[PDB]
Amino acid sequence: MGSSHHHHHHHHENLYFQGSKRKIIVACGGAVATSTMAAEEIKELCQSHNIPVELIQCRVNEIETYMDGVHLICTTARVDRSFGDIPLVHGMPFVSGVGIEALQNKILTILQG
Repeated sequence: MGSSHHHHHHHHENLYFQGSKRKIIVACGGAVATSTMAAEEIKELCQSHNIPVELIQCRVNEIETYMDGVHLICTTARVDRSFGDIPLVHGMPFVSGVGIEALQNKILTILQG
């Protein structure tokens, strides 16, 4: 009927959306409200302006290993950011839970260019 083709059962395939555009990493630890705050915050923001991206989380020593296709890195003061051009940043004020509002504006300003 066409030399093996067209599946009636089901085309259970796996899409590769591990790119989109940019990929960021978050390094802190486990879950102490701080992590859930950033993830949710960065997610809501990324979607607020419809910015397709993939947010990944990692420990203090994982971003380097998973640094295959990361466009931005977020470490809580640990890395040196002096190797190559790893676009990482420290959310010191973001963790404060008070300086996020003001900082957020700054992040978006540069994020848009």
